[PDB]
Amino acid sequence: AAAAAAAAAGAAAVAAELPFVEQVEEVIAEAPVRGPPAPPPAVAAAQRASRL
Amino acid sequence: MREVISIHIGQAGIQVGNACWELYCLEHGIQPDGQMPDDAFNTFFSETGAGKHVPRCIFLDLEPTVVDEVRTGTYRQLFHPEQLISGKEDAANNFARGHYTIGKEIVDLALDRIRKLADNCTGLQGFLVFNAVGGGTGSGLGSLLLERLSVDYGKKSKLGFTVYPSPQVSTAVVEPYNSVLSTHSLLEHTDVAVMLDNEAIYDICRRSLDIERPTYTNLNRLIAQVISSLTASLRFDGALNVDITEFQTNLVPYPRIHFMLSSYAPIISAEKAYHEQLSVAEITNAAFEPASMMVKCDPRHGKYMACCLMYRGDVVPKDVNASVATIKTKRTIQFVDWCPTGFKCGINYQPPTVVPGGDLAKVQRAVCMISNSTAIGEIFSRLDHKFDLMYAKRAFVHWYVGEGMEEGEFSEAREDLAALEKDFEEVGAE
Amino acid sequence: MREIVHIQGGQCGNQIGAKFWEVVSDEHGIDPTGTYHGDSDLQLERINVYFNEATGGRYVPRAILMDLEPGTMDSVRSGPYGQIFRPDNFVFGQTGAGNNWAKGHYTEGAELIDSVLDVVRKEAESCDCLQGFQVCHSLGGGTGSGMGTLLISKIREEYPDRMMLTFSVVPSPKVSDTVVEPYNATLSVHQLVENADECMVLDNEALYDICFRTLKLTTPTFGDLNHLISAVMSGITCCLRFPGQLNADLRKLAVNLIPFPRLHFFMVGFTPLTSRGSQQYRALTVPELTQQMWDAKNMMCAADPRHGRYLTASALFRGRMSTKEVDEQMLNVQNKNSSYFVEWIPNNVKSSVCDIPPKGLKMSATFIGNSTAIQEMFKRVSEQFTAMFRRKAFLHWYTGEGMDEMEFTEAESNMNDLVSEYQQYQDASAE
Amino acid sequence: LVVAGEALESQLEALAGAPITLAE
Amino acid sequence: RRQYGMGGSMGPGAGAPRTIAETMRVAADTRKLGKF
Ligand SMILES: Nc1nc2c(ncn2[C@@H]2O[C@H](COP(=O)(O)OP(=O)(O)OP(=O)(O)O)[C@@H](O)[C@H]2O)c(=O)[nH]1
Ligand SMILES: Nc1nc2c(ncn2[C@@H]2O[C@H](COP(=O)(O)OP(=O)(O)O)[C@@H](O)[C@H]2O)c(=O)[nH]1
Repeated sequence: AAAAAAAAAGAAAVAAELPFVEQVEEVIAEAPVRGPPAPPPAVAAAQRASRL
Repeated sequence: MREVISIHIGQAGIQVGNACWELYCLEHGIQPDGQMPDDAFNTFFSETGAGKHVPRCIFLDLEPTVVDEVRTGTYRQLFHPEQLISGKEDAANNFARGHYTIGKEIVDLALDRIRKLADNCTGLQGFLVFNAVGGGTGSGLGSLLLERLSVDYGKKSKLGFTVYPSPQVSTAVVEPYNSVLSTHSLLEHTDVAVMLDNEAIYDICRRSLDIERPTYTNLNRLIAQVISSLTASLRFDGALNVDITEFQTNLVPYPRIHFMLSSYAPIISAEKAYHEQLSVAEITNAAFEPASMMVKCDPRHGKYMACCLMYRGDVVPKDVNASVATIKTKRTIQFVDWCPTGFKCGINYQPPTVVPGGDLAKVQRAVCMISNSTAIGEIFSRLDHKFDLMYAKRAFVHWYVGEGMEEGEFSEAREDLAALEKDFEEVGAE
Repeated sequence: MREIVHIQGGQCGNQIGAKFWEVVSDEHGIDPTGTYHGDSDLQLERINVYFNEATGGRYVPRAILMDLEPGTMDSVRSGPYGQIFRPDNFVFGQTGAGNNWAKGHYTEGAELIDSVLDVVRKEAESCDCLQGFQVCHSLGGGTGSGMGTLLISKIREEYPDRMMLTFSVVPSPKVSDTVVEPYNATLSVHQLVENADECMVLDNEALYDICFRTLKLTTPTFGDLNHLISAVMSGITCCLRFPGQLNADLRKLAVNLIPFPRLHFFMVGFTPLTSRGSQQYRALTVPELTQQMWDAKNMMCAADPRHGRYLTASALFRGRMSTKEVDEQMLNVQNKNSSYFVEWIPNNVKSSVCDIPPKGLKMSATFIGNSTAIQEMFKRVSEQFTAMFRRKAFLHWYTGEGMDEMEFTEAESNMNDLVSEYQQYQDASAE
Repeated sequence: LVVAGEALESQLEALAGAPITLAE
Repeated sequence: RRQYGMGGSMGPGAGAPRTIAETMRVAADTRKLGKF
């Protein structure tokens, strides 16, 4: 629980750093099917290596 | 008894099928009208009430022009009118178009005719799918048909003679895209996939045939000769009979590693014919030469896993044994450590018939060498960056997205090809 | 059996389309009275792509001619091949748009557009399968550009999946024919970017240069330029009408040419263009066709390719040729001029081969280049449009036809966006 | 015939500016 | 009043601050209106 409280404090600090980061609550009838955002190519290569 | 169903999808599939069926008609004596003036045709042809022989083939295309060329040509009275299936709109080199939107009704009709053809066969060795990896009809529709056949038919051995993009020369721009997509599709659906490259066949025609201006008809004639040499043991008897089902058992060390180089020998014109010995040892060495391979891939880069030889004509088991022993003792040709034999020799007493008007000469001996080798991962490495270079900018991605595809599908295909690269490295490794 | 609906807009579009239909009738062996006289079977095999069967052996073009003045199509109907067209396909008003895009798109073309779409629907529904529509017209003209953009918008609304091909004669750089050419071009480019799937850019001054330098005519009238444009327009779709060793339909060309949806403008050219003097001295071979194809002077567009980089390039060859020859020639071109070809596309050539060359040429080739060079043309249109728009010159006519000022600014903003897109892909680096 | 937008940020400014003192 | 002033600071506090085709297609409307 102490570790969790420390994590929550760190999250509060990150929120203070970046004020009001947007989080999409839900989606209502997104007419064309939208996939997850594409990762940067280096991250894509790292994920590919992890899968391999 | 030994029936094999032939499918030809796309322009390239239909155009190589023209050569293949011309070759089979010339081999079995079947006139283009349909009938001939024992039972060696049963593998490819079923005889009807009039005595007319109809091929167990299906010409599938979303474009009407290519099929209408057959409907008008000399082979109009041979093929079945409903066997020639024509679409309305071409796939326009769009895998999504050929696999998701246009191809549905056409492939449903294709399965209908394929069921009708299969119900005409006592036995069924398997399927011979001839398409072009690198086009919407070839890639998308062929992949869909392979998926449907795997779902319903089940255990039938599906051999895909795929024509892949050449390394540097090419005629399409989205060719890496649909090639990677089709490769992902057929990595799990075909049983034995044979690689063919137009650039390599052009080089073969330029050097061996001395043709400074090779064309698609020439390429398809060589491909047809390769396929006929492959199937010769089904239709003609000979020492060391070879079978469609045992291509796998003698050739596919692991199911993923089922892509195969093909090389024909000899490739010599009439003028250069009867000028050299053309013995079994020499033609085997030529078949293992890098130039004779119909794929732009240096075999010296990788290590051979298995090599199946199909000899046609006056070949004796001593000659094949001595030639293969010399090849094994040869230092340049390198085999894997885990496959000490790695060789499947099979001879046929029927020499390869020569199509009139062609450039290949009448040779009493012929070799079709089909090799499973880890070197082929190198052309896959070419396509894997030809893909990702455009995929970084997502060039032509909207064209594929419009007909019901997703960025995830491209990513999954490219990731599967990367896994295939890893697989090739591992199997080459000890 | 993949039909194409042809549409002609304005005086320039009507003249070009008339020359085009004369050329296509010549290719299909159709006399001006409509009877087939080709004595040649592949001509009638796919004649339905452009023509319809009448009661007799007559064939009627599937063409719809539009105008706001009667003189242009009076001349068209009285021309050598005027009798083929159905007179019901001549949809025209009484008062012409005074080179006013606003008049041709909002005031006068709007009443006529109902009849235009009625005829379009009548012609399209008779088609078994519809490849799409091709509209020939000129940017920089009132009735042509205005009604063409309006009709393209309407047909895009009606048939979203069907192909749209446009042949627009962009105003020439150095000499301007009408004063309000920059306004009309800016307004029409805005519509073509959004609606037209594939667009061909043509320039009268570039045509004059090519016909005076390669063809070396002394007094090329508009008929000769229209003949060049018609040759390109026929060659772009010959793969539909004739069997091909490696055939390619309009959608295949669009897929292999357009990397990104809004970059659908192309510069085109036809080969082999030979002067009558050197017809014997030239060698009609695939390498020669490719060399003349990739020359900057052969481009029918004012922008020269050297300043830009080729995003993609399709080459539709016609004739009995070696596909190895063709492919090797284009690969050699790309390797030699790699500086002029975009790096992040491994192969920049879409090669198509048709087995039936045009009458008179053993081999021929039409070239369609998507290159960043057209950036400078859009830039010049920007420089003229902004120059006039600063002082509102000639703007009150478009204002008085019921058009907001902000429509102009939106049009030029989109056209500048296209400019910067071309620049960004020209200088875009791999990885 | 104009339709116009009133920015609510002005109302936030009004809220942030208050006399208070003895009045509040 | 302090809390309301904090909110008023936040308002303009937030107001003050892929493929290239998408990158410019997302901002085309802004460019058009601003250029008008
Ligand atoms: N070796 C060989 N390859 C061919 C031949 N004809 C076509 N191809 C290849 O096939 C590819 C395209 O084939 P297809 O996809 O069937 O073309 P299509 O019939 O118009 O169908 P889509 O292009 O998918 O719409 C090209 O890249 C060619 O390289 C041929 O006769 N021989
Ligand atoms: N190639 C060609 N271009 C033409 C012809 N007639 C006119 N043009 C060009 O078309 C441009 C626009 O004219 P146009 O749109 O037809 O005027 P409108 O009919 O009143 O809209 C002019 O700048 C001319 O240079 C022709 O017969 N051939």
